[PDB]
Amino acid sequence: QVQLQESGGGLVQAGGSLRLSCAASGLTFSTNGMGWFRQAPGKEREFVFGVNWNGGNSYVADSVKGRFTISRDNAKNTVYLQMNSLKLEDTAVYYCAAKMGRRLAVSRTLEEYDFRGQGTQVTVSS
Amino acid sequence: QVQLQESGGGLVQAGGSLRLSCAASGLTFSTNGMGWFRQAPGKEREFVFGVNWNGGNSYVADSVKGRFTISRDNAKNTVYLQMNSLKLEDTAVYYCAAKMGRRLAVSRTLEEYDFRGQGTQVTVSS
Amino acid sequence: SKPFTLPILTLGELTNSRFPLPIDVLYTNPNESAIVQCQNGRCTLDGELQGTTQLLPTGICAFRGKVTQQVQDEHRGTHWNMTVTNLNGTPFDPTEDVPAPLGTPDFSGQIYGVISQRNTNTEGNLPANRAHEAVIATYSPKFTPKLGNIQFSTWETQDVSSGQPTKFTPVGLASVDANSHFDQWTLPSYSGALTLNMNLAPSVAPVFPGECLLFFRSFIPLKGGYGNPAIDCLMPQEWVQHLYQESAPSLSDVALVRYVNPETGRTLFEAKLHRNGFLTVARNSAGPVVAPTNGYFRFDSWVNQFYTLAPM
Amino acid sequence: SKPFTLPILTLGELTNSRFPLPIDVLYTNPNESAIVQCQNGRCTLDGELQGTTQLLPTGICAFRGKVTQQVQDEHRGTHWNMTVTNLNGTPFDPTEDVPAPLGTPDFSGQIYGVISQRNTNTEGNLPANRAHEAVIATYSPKFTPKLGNIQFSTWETQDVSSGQPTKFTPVGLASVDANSHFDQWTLPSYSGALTLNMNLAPSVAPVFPGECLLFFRSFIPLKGGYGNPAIDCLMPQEWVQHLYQESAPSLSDVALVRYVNPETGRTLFEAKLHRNGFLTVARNSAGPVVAPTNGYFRFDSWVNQFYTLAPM
Repeated sequence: QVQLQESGGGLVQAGGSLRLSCAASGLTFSTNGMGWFRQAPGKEREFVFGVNWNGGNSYVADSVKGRFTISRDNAKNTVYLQMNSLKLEDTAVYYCAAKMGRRLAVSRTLEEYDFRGQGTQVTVSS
Repeated sequence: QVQLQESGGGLVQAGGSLRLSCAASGLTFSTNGMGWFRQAPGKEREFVFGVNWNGGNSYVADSVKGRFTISRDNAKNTVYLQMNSLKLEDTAVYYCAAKMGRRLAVSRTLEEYDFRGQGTQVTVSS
Repeated sequence: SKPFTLPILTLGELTNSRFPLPIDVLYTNPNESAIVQCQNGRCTLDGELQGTTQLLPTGICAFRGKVTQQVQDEHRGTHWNMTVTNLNGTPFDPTEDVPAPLGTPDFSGQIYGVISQRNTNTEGNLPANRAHEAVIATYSPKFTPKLGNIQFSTWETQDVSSGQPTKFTPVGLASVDANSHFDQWTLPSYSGALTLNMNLAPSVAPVFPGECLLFFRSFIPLKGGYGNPAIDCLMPQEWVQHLYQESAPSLSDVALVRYVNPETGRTLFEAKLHRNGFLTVARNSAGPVVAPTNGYFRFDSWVNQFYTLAPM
Repeated sequence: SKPFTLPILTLGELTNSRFPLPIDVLYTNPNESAIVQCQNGRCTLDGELQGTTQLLPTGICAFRGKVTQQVQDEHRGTHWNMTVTNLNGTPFDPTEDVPAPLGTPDFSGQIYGVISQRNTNTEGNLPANRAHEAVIATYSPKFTPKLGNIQFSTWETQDVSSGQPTKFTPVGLASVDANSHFDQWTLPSYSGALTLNMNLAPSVAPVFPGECLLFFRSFIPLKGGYGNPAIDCLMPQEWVQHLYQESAPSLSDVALVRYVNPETGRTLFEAKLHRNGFLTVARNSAGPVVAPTNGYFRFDSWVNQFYTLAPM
């Protein structure tokens, strides 16, 4: 009964911003780790941003470090990927993944997670 | 830690002048109201001169109008009671009080104020 | 004791106390999870101004001061540092017991307006002038008005003069995009991100079950992009001005008021006007309150906190 | 493939993970018929905190919140309701997937401690305070921490304030008499008696015949009366803390560890440290394990479940 649902994606120009949302049911983000991956056609998947249960540890891909941030709304059982300055390299389907448990480590490979959503599309054009 | 400290009092002849100081800590006169009261032994408390936070409103006791004025050094967080032309009636202990808040009204009774100093003595002899 | 009153003003004669705009609608939003602790438009019922609240409609979200220099900044546009004074031109003393110079904006966002300058030196001994569109990012670590200086950016690349008197006239928001961080209930960090804000007007909330805050809402213009942003204030600026002049003692913690339609003489609904300066209503829905804009709130009586409002 | 390690700590440098006490002895009790399923001091060998386990030694059996009101209750003393928040002050969300706020006590009994308060409102603008001895009966129908509130009693009759921030500092037990229902292996009903506990760390038991659980035992103070009560945890708090930091992958279901005497370099006995976070030993007796308190468990190697332990 774990479902992860992404939204907030769209079409945007280089230098613009989006806020992605990942809402969960059957699972609370405050007690599990989660991560954002992205999948563009013709390219291997890439880990973007991951966080543990209490937000005390994270991993951020070097390519996005000063540009992407995360937040959470525990009441809404939702976490956000804030993409504050988008580059052409960023076009892709961004999806959400959860790994059960309260731990310190932030996994960077999809097969270590226990659940994933389908994603939401992000296109950076001009 | 609100403290109000009065100074500048002394012994002076009828027709002379003084300037009293009320310095504050824990409170800025620029954001609160303040007043001067006087207390001669064996007589009732008297309200002398009061002002609100920005000096835009004041009350001056009828007996001292034209003889007493007030000034500000909010850089020094100190206000002054300038007593030009002192009369024999004026002998007393002069003390200042502060009322929290930026308002228009100038309270004329000491129980409405929030803080008082001990005062400084003013004797008008000959 | 001087009796408490509100002015008799139609909704169309009220101005927002948090941005220089007419009030457009009364508005509720009972599901709001944010803490409501705005600092402009804050005044107790007995007339005590609080937070950064001052009396000038022209002072709301305005700054006065001096450009010191152009500065280097990642983000797009050209950037400038300016010292800010009090609105009346006297130096601002950071130790004054207020959160920030009175009128400082009280929300996170990219505030759009015009920076104008009139030089002090002198051509007929007439000073030179210039004005340009400008943006002030109140969420920025360089927004430190409680310390006496702020940053602003321009599209203009060089026509801003150092050491000259500078005025900011607020117009609206630059953007409500994700990276513009518009949140009308997040306070700026008035001294910078790592320092605590001080001397704040308190937060407001309903306490009785079934009640919610009632806001005076204005829609705020946007320099470009998509959106319909709004600024909600607790009391219009004219109430701030009238309560300050009146200095009426508050005879309880709650004044019952009635919104009346003078065309009919009838009460449309009633509301609690609370001592700290805000309204609650018994309403179970969000959105505009549809009411004749010639109507107005009338003081009815002082009531106790346990008074039960008729639902809206 | 980060290698798995335990900290190098004497027995006298270990803390109980189920009550804020030093570890006094290692302990076995192979004839225990109760199901061992404590919720504090639960951590997998790869560092996953489970049950109500959190990392603060000061959070174990602690509560943070607000007294709401005095309440009426048969039993001796005065009674008070308090809401409880998370230990860091953020509101506790009863739909969070934990059995109860982290740190909540995990056993039936009368827990003795001190309730203290520091008022939020304001005397030099210095808040008022008070503290009093208090008892929390975790077996009571009013113990509903998963629902966000609990009851406690005092001897003090009136000096506890409503609406003020409140802290419970645990000290020991009030009683181990019959009607005090001390049973360290009976879980509280975290939501109240008719509701199922949820999201529990699993029960633990030996599987290989001849083995028994090995506990880190602490004697718990008593407010009065007769008794020598003790609290047994599966792993000391420092192991919880170390495993969480290390996040080392578990290479099997069983880590063989040895208890070594650094004075001699020799192994005194060996134990199985199981993936879910508990120890078994091949021991056929109950009571303390007499070992030099300078000794400590050292990781030897990953083994399979059919490994035969040398008897103690």
